Amino acid sequence: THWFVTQRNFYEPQIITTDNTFVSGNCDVVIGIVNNTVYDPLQPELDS
Amino acid sequence: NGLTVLPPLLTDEMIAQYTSALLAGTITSGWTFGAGAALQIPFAMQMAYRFNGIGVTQNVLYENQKLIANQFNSAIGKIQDSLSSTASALGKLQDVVN
Amino acid sequence: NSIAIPTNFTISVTTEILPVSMTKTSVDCTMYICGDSTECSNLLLQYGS
Amino acid sequence: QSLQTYVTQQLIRAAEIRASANLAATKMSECVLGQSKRVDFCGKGYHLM
Amino acid sequence: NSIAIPTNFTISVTTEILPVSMTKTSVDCTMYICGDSTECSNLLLQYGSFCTQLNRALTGIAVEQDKNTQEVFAQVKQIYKTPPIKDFGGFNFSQILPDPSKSKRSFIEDLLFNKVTKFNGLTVLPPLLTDEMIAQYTSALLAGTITSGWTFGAGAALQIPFAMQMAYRFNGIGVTQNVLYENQKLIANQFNSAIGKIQDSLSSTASALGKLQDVVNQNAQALNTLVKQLSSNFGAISSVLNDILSRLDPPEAEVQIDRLITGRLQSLQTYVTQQLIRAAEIRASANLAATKMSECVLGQSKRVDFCGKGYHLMSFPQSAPHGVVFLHVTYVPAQEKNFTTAPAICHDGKAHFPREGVFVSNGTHWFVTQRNFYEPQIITTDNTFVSGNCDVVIGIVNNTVYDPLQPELDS
Amino acid sequence: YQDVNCTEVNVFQTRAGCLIGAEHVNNSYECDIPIGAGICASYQTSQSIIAYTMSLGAENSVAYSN
Ligand SMILES: *[C@@H]1O[C@H](CO)[C@@H](O[C@@H]2O[C@H](CO)[C@@H](O[C@@H]3O[C@H](CO)[C@@H](O)[C@H](O)[C@@H]3O)[C@H](O)[C@H]2NC(C)=O)[C@H](O)[C@H]1NC(C)=O
Ligand SMILES: *[C@@H]1O[C@H](CO)[C@@H](O[C@@H]2O[C@H](CO)[C@@H](O[C@@H]3O[C@H](CO)[C@@H](O)[C@H](O)[C@@H]3O)[C@H](O)[C@H]2NC(C)=O)[C@H](O)[C@H]1NC(C)=O
Ligand SMILES: *[C@@H]1O[C@H](CO)[C@@H](O[C@@H]2O[C@H](CO)[C@@H](O[C@@H]3O[C@H](CO)[C@@H](O)[C@H](O)[C@@H]3O)[C@H](O)[C@H]2NC(C)=O)[C@H](O)[C@H]1NC(C)=O
Ligand SMILES: *[C@@H]1O[C@H](CO)[C@@H](O[C@@H]2O[C@H](CO)[C@@H](O[C@@H]3O[C@H](CO)[C@@H](O)[C@H](O)[C@@H]3O)[C@H](O)[C@H]2NC(C)=O)[C@H](O)[C@H]1NC(C)=O
Ligand SMILES: *[C@@H]1O[C@H](CO)[C@@H](O[C@@H]2O[C@H](CO)[C@@H](O[C@@H]3O[C@H](CO)[C@@H](O)[C@H](O)[C@@H]3O)[C@H](O)[C@H]2NC(C)=O)[C@H](O)[C@H]1NC(C)=O
Ligand SMILES: *[C@@H]1O[C@H](CO)[C@@H](O)[C@H](O)[C@H]1NC(C)=O
Ligand SMILES: *[C@@H]1O[C@H](CO)[C@@H](O)[C@H](O)[C@H]1NC(C)=O
Ligand SMILES: *[C@@H]1O[C@H](CO)[C@@H](O)[C@H](O)[C@H]1NC(C)=O
Ligand SMILES: *[C@@H]1O[C@H](CO)[C@@H](O)[C@H](O)[C@H]1NC(C)=O
Ligand SMILES: *[C@@H]1O[C@H](CO)[C@@H](O)[C@H](O)[C@H]1NC(C)=O
Repeated sequence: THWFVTQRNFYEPQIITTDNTFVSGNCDVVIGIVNNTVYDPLQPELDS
Repeated sequence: NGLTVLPPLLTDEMIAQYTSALLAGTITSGWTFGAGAALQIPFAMQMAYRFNGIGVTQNVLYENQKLIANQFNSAIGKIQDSLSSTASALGKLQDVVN
Repeated sequence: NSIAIPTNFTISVTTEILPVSMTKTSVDCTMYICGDSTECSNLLLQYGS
Repeated sequence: QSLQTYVTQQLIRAAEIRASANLAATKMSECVLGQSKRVDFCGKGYHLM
Repeated sequence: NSIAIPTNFTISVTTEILPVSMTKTSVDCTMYICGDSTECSNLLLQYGSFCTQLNRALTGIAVEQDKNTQEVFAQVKQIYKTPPIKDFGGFNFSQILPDPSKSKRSFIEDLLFNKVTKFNGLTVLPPLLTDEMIAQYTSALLAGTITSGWTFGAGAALQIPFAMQMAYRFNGIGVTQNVLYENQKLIANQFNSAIGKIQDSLSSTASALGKLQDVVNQNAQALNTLVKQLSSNFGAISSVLNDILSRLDPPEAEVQIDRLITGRLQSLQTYVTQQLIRAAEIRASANLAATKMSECVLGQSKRVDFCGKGYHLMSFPQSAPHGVVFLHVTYVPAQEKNFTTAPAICHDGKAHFPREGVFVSNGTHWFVTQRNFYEPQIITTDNTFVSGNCDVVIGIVNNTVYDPLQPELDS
Repeated sequence: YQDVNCTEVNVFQTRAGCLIGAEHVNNSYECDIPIGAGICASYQTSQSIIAYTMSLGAENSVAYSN
C-alpha cells in the first residue's frame, strides 16, 4: 500500500524522494521497474 | 633426565597488563591506538562508528542504546556461565598442553 | 520480486580460542643420552654434530 | 633416534603454533585494533569489535 | 562526552622485509654417502628407495623456490615502464625506481643487495629468474603503482595523475580529498623526506635485514654442518672410505662402511627434514609476501596493521637477495585537540546526526568534522540527517542547524 | 648438463650448464620450458628445439601525464 526506501540491514522505511534516490537513464530499460510518486522536498517551499 | 623447561619471557602478570592495555585502548579510543596515537572517544559514539562500519546507520544505535547495552552485558554474562560450566570450550589449549 | 528485511537484531558475543606458545623446552642432549657416564660421553662424540 | 624424532615432532608442532600465532596476531590487529570487514573472520556475524 | 580529534598528520614510510625463497639446493645422495666407492655404492642399494626419495624431496623444494619467487613478483602481465618526464606533483621516487647507469636496480635495491653477506654431491642450482629479471618485475610493479594505481591489478592499467591517485587513496582512509590537494606541497615534502630517512636506516646498520640474513645463515650453517658430518666417525675405524677399503678385508670393510652409510644417511635425512620444515616457513612467508603484493602494492588494504603500522595509503616493492622489501607508505595522525562532543544534536524538536564524521565544539558553537583530520564546518541540513523526536538519544545537545535554502525566499 | 662447462662433456654454454641439441636465439618470448638463470626453451621454427633469454611479457610505456 506504501512504497519506501530502507537501509538494507534494518527496516527503517522512509518516504521516497529526490534526496534518498538518484536518477538514471529512462523508464524503459530496467527489467523490474515499478510505478511510484517520488516526493520533491522543494515542492512545499515552491508553494511560498 | 637432562630435560628442562625455561620460563616464558613475559610473566602472566605482564600478559594481563598487555591484554588490559589493548582492552583499555579498545574501550577508550576505538581503532585510533592501533593507527599510532590513542585518542579518547565516548563509548556510545565509538559503537555508532562501528555500526556505521557494517552498513547500519548511527541512529539505530543511539535510539536503542539501552537495549543494546543490556544484550551486550547479558551476552558477557553467558560467557562467564558457559566457560564456568564446561572445560570443552578450551579444548585447543588443553590439547596443546597435553 | 520478494525480499526479507530484518526489523530487529541481536548483539552476540562469540568466544574464539587460539594457542600462541608451546612450553619453552630445552634438552641437554649429552645428559639425556649418557646420564653422566664418561664412557658413554666419549662414544657420543663419534656421532658428530 | 628418539631425540631426533622428538625434536622433529616439536618442530612440526611449533610450525602449527606459529601459524596459529600469526592468525592470532592478525585477529589482534584487525578484530581488536580495528573492525574487519572480512565476513566471518571476527566471529559468525557482521563484526563490531 | 570528550573526544580528541587530530588537527595534523605525518606520512610515514614504515619498511617491511620478507624472505621469499631459499637457495635452490640439491644433493647427489650417492656421491654424498659413497664418493664413487663401488663397494659403498652397492651397499647403498641394500637400503633401497631412501636415496631416490631424498632427491624427490629436495627437488620438490627446488621447483617450489622458483614458484615462491614467481607468486610474489609475477603478479603483472606486461612490464610497465615509467614515462621519461617525472611529473608526479612533487613526489620524488628517484631512490626506488631503476638507476639505468648500471642491472637496472634502483638505489635502495642496491643498498639491500650490498647489506646481505664442499662439493660431496652438494650442488646449488641457479634461480629461474635472474636478479635482474626480479628488478624488472619490481620496476614493472612500481611503474604501474605510480602511473596507474590499483587498476593494473584489476586487468588493464589506466593512467592517472599521481596527486589524483593520492587523493583517491586518502578517500580510502576517510580523509576527504581536499585534505590532500590543499596540503600537496607539505605531503610531497614529508614523503620525499621519509624516503630519505630510509636510506640512512638501511645504510647505518645491518640489523634491519636480520630476517633475510637469518635465512642465508641457516642454509650456510646447515650445509657446513652436513659437510662436517662426513668427517664424523659414526663408530667406524675411520670416516675416510679409502682407509676402510685398504685396511680391511671385504666382509669387514662392508660392515664398517655400513656404520658410515647409516650415519651419513641419518644425517642427510636430518638435513632434508630441516629443509622441508624451513621451506614450509618460507612458503608461508612467500604466500604472505605475495598477499602484501596483491593487497598493499596492487591495491590499498583496509586491514589495520596488515600493510604497515598506520592507516595505509600504498606500498612499493623493492627486490632483495632471497627476499622482498616493502616500503609501506602509511598515514599516521600526530597533533590533536580535545573537544566537547555529542552523539547527535537536537534542533526544531528533532534529532540531527552527521552524514560523515563527528560533532564537536571547543565549548561554544557546534561544528561537524571528518573523524581523521579536524576540519570544522557549519552544521546544516545537508551535512546531516534527521532521525525523529529529540528525547531518546542519551547525551544529545541543542543547536540551531542552518538551512542552506533560508536566503532563497524570493518565490 | 647442469653446472658443467661444455669442454668437459649443436651446443650452447649457458649460465645453467652445458646445453646440447638446442639452437640459441636472440629474439625473446614467454618461458615455454624453464632451464635456469633466465634461459628458457621452446619447440619452434624446419622446426627444432630453440633456447632463448626469457621475456617477462611484452613491455609497455604507460602514457602517464600530469
Ligand atoms: C507506470 O505508469 C506509466 C504512466 O501511466 C505507464 O506508462 C504508460 O502509460 C500510458 C498511459 O497510462 C499507457 O497507455 C498507452 O500510452 C501510449 C503512449 O505512451 C499510447 O500509444 C497508447 O494508446 C496508450 O494510451 C502505456 O501503455 C504505459 N506504458 C506501457 C509500456 O504500458 C507505465 O506502464 C507504468 N509502469 C509500469 C511498470 O507498467
Ligand atoms: C528486538 O528484540 C528485543 C529482545 O531481543 C526487544 O526488546 C525487549 O527485550 C526484553 C528483554 O529481553 C523483553 O523482555 C521483558 O518484557 C517484559 C514485558 O513483557 C518486561 O516487564 C521486562 O522488563 C523485559 O523488558 C521484551 O519483551 C522485549 N520487548 C518486546 C516488545 O519484544 C525489542 O522490542 C525488539 N525490537 C523491536 C523493534 O521489535
Ligand atoms: C603539520 O605538521 C607539519 C610537520 O611537523 C608542519 O609542517 C612544517 O613544519 C616545519 C617545522 O618542522 C615548519 O617550520 C619552518 O620550516 C621551513 C622549511 O620548510 C623553515 O625555513 C622555517 O624556518 C621553519 O623552520 C613549517 O612552517 C611547517 N609547514 C607549514 C605549512 O607551516 C605543519 O605546520 C603542521 N600543521 C599544523 C597546522 O600544525
Ligand atoms: C571555540 O569554538 C568556536 C566554535 O566551535 C569557535 O568559534 C568562533 O566564533 C566566532 C564568532 O561566531 C567566529 O567569528 C570571528 O570571531 C573573532 C573573535 O570574536 C573575530 O575577531 C572575527 O571578526 C570573527 O567575527 C570565529 O570564526 C569562530 N572560529 C572558528 C574556528 O570558526 C572559537 O574560535 C573557538 N575558540 C574560542 C576560544 O572560543
Ligand atoms: C534543549 O532545548 C529544548 C528547547 O529549548 C529544551 O526543552 C525545554 O526544556 C524545559 C526545561 O528546561 C521544559 O520546561 C518544562 O516542561 C515540562 C513539560 O512537562 C513542565 O512540566 C515543567 O514545569 C517545565 O515547564 C520545556 O517544556 C522544553 N521545551 C521543549 C520545546 O521541549 C531542552 O531542555 C534543552 N536541553 C536539552 C539538553 O535537551
Ligand atoms: C516477474 O516480475 C517481472 C516484472 O516485470 C514480470 O515481467 C514477470 O512476468 C514475473 N515472472 C514471474 C515468473 O513471476
Ligand atoms: C585533554 O584535556 C585533559 C584535561 O585534564 C588533559 O589531561 C589532556 O592531556 C588533554 N589532551 C590533549 C591531547 O590536549
Ligand atoms: C555525563 O554526560 C551526560 C550527557 O551525555 C550528562 O547528562 C551527565 O550529567 C554527565 N555525567 C555525570 C555523572 O554528571
Ligand atoms: C670452459 O672451459 C675451457 C677449457 O679449455 C676454458 O677455456 C673456458 O674459459 C671455459 N668457459 C667457461 C664459460 O667456463
Ligand atoms: C646473436 O647475437 C650475437 C652477438 O650480437 C651474434 O654474434 C650472433 O651471431 C647472434 N645469433 C643469431 C642466431 O642471431
